[PDB]
Amino acid sequence: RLEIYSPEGLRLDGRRWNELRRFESSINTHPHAADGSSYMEQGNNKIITLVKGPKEPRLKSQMDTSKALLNVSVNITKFSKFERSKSSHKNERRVLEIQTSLVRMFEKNVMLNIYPRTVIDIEIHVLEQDGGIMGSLINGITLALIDAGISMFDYISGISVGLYDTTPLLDTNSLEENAMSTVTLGVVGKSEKLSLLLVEDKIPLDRLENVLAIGIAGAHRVRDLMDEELRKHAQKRVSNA
Amino acid sequence: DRNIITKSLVQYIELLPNADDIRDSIPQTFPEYYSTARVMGGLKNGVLYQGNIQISEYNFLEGSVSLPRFSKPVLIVGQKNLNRAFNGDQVIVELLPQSEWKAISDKQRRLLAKDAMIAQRSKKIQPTAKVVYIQRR
Amino acid sequence: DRRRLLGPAAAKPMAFEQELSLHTGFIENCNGSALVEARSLGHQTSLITAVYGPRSIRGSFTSQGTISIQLKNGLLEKYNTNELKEVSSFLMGIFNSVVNLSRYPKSGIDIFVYLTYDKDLTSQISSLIPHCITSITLALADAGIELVDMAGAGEANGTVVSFIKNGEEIVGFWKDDGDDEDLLECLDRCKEQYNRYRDLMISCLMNQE
Amino acid sequence: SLSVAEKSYLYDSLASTPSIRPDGRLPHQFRPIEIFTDFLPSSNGSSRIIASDGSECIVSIKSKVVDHHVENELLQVDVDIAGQRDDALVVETITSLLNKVLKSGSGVDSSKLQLTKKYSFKIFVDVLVISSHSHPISLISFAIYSALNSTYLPKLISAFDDLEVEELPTFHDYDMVKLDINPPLVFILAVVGNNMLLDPAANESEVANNGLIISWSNGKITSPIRSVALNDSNVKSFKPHLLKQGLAMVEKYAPDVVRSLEN
Amino acid sequence: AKDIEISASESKFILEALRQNYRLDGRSFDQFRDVEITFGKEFGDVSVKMGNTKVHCRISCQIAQPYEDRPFEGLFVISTEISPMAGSQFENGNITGEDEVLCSRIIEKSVRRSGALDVEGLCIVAGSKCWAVRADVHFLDCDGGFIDASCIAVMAGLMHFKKPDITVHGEQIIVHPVNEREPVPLGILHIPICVTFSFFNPQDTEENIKGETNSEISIIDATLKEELLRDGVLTVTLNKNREVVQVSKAGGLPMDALTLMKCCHEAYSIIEKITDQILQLLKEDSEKRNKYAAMLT
Amino acid sequence: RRKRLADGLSVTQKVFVRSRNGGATKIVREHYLRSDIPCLSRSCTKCPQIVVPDAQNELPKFILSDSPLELSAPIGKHYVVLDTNVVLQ
Repeated sequence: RLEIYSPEGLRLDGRRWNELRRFESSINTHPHAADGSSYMEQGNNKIITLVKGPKEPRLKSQMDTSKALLNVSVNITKFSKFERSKSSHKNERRVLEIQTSLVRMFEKNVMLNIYPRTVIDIEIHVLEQDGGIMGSLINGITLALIDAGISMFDYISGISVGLYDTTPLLDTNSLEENAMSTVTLGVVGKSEKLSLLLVEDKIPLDRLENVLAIGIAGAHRVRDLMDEELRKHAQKRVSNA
Repeated sequence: DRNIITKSLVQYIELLPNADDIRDSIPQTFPEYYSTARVMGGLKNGVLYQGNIQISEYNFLEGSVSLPRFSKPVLIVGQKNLNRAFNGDQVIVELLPQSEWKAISDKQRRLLAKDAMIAQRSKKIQPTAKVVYIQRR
Repeated sequence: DRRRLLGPAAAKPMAFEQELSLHTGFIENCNGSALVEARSLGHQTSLITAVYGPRSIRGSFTSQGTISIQLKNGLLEKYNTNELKEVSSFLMGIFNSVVNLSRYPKSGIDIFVYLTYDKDLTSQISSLIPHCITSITLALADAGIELVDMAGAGEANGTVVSFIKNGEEIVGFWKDDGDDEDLLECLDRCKEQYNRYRDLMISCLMNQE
Repeated sequence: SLSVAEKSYLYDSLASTPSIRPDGRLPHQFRPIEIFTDFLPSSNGSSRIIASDGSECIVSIKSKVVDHHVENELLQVDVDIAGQRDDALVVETITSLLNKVLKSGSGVDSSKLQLTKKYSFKIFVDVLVISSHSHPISLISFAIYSALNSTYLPKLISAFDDLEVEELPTFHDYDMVKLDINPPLVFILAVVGNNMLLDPAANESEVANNGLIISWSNGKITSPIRSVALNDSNVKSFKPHLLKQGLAMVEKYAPDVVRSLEN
Repeated sequence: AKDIEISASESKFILEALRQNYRLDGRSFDQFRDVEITFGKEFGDVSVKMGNTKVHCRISCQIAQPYEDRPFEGLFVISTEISPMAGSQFENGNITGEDEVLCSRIIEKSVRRSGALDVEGLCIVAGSKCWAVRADVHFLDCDGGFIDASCIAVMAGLMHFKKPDITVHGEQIIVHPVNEREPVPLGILHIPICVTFSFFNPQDTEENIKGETNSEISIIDATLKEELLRDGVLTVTLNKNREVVQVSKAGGLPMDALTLMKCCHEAYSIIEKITDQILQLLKEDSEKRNKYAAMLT
Repeated sequence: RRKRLADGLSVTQKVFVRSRNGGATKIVREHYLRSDIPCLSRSCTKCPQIVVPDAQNELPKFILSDSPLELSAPIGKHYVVLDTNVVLQ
């Protein structure tokens, strides 16, 4: 009964149809706990990512003589929403699916074949959650991996697009995600090639290309913001040290 | 209610060139209704009940309300027992003591509701009620 | 549960000083065991303990032994998991100071305590700690594990103290609720109980050869 | 992990008269910390503590309206440590101790949680330890103390007496009331020979003979007191006069720590 | 061992045959395998065959209690546990592995989350009694494509099942025997069908990421040999109303978006034919049963 | 406390308490402030230079008349701004 998209072209929080939320990121936030780390703020989302490795494997069974092993762990706290969660999310099938998807995404991008007989561990903590969490996870992983000095081919950027009747809305929040179907994308560099495509609710077949194009443009802008932040941090680091 | 040119509805109408043509359209002891919190608390505990009200044109001092928990409508009798209500309104009712049936705590009112439920089947005494809140008009 | 028969899902559960006796070595398929049974005016308790080891352990090389303690209910499920695990941690802390762990490289010792019987004939888990300590000491001596001293304990008004060396040393301290200014009296009472328990334990070990 | 020679050197330094600590601290001196509060807008209160060696803890406070006749305990603590199982022994021991120190009658004034003659607020305390290098009982205690002194709760505006006629509780939509409950503090001590140490470091814990856990509340020592083993290869027995010394030390030096956590 | 070993010669041969538009079993790149469906003696007993892959499904129901949060709905659950019968590379109890979790999630999103079954028709007495429906999938032989075969088998079994007629007698209920009062079917709102695509890179990673040409290769319904050498995979679910029920591409080889849209458009022609085939088979089975019952009068 | 983001676009916070059937919950929202809201008056000559098209690529229309009704002295040529109670009643 609310005005999701007003006749004047405004959304509930005051944004327009093709505008991103506030995007803030930090690099090298936990120097004593990991080789690489980042802190991501996208709207009201708050995520901490730590990268440990490359290092000696814990067990002799998890050793590969041709490349490194990559592991991803995701922790969603009980206080990340308005209503407190009853039980833990550690062993849910949804979380395991998310972890497998992230590992398979980043296997093809990291040059794992130049670190044989090593392991790289990624630990993620989600403190606050307000819609579009998968894209934020992708962006945080990319930033933390680059901060650790690990070789890769390009950036990967995450984005979410919702479809409201006939109107595409970019970078939806919790209110919009509970009232329409959404699409999540993972884009490589500045190209049109997708690493991830995730649709979980019904969408008409003849309305998907437009959503894909809007999401691709949004992800290009996200990549620009991440690159600018990384260059600024590197300039500050090298200027004095 | 109570720079900027501020005028009330009456004041602004008198400034119009055709005020005499539209001035008549300006918008113009029963017990008080219960508060919304009180009504909600009574509804949740099972003390108060909700339903439509039907009033006929032959008698304007009596009405009937149908409730899911009762097999037959509950009578409401009296010019004061019927609050300011119209036909087809959505109202909130409250049962009346047995000493006032037609021929101060929640536990007592639940017992009274049980008595009314058991007296509807065969006893020729009709439980009565009164209106304390108007839901929809 | 795929491994148990728990019955229909819709069913509902029905809603409605101390004299001691000590014996050792009566369980066949373990290394050492003991039975402790205490009675007074208004309480009655029975306990059984069993020791398995030294045994092989999974992992990398370790230069000294490892101890694990497991507490289990009996007949009535009067305690939940968290408090049982806390008591187990306290007991493991106590018995890491008396076992000569340097003698058992790359091996483990597993200790099981069964809370068989506890009846009120006329703050409840604290009064049960001394008997657990006595039973574990007796079973470890029965199994042939090296101990530097015999450990006992006493209880007085929510405070538990464990002693060695004729009551001149402390290996464990526990305090819940109780009076804040009462510390010397608790120590004296606990030591008084400890001396009697030590005498009885030594007599049990010496007689039943 | 330390070698035999390192442990012998460190033990000889620590168990001397006067004691020599590896960083030159006094027997009662603490290490610097950083405190941040009110950084999770969706919680009623929050805090973050960063230690000088990389240890970090985050606390969140949330509330709920319950019937305080059916509900017996109005304070609940849940602890999560990264890298440990949910059923690990240390996790459950810390959970039990922290729930015992915040019980109904312990110095915690639970009368400030009462709204209406039938209902009350129940407080949920969630703890997440990101990184740690020793027993994190006192760090978590300090974080909980900091978070509870900056908590705000909804304000009731719908009646107080509802024994006979009961109405659904209703709250003001913008205003909130600061909670002024009295939280306790938990200290950990180390025993090295005949000396007592406050706030021990990771390398000092590897050579300690034993340890103590002592609670503090509004000027007095509080009930939960335990002896704890900080390592497994050097734990030994101690004489009774070291317990009294530790209690006196906590009584003497606790008020200074309180002033460091203010605001 | 539990590892399937592939030599370099086999990999090179299969990739080079793909470069020359050849498949080992003689299909074209966009050809789906033939589907055989057989119904058992009981309602809800179905066998599905796709070349060499064999899957069996069974449907059953019983009386239970509704959830407190949702007192107007019944219960529905789907179970897919794999055994070494389908191949010695499968563990007996493994519900946490990557592929099993992915398959379970895809089936759950395609069938139960999309609302293909009417769970409000499973309620008997609001808040106290309801029906609980189960679907059990048995994997007998693996030659690739368990997801599509499982989806087809579950949907056909749900459309074949019938449950006993019941009546409410005051407080309790009466379940009539089958030889008395003609059991009744379930309500199906739509019929979803899944299709899987496989992607191969005939170049190196640098050409895929920084190259201008898009020379990646896509095939439909890969066999066991083909899917052990693929670089990516995509699953899409659709119905005859031109709705995308779900899409899953969880990492792998990066693909251009136009190719993915082309795949989504190619899947629709297949699902239409599959839906028609299922409906015709069900009609023929019903006619056969009616004719036999008439002849047994 | 507001922050300027990219193009004269600012964001603030919005906090309130929701009362359900016995429960209390606090809600946090983000609130964006713009500088391209037109006055929608046909006599204006500087607002048509800040408007942007919508999702369907349509420019906003200006509705209010450039020669409105004229009252007596001293107001003349006026517009009317409404109030909640006036609209409701």
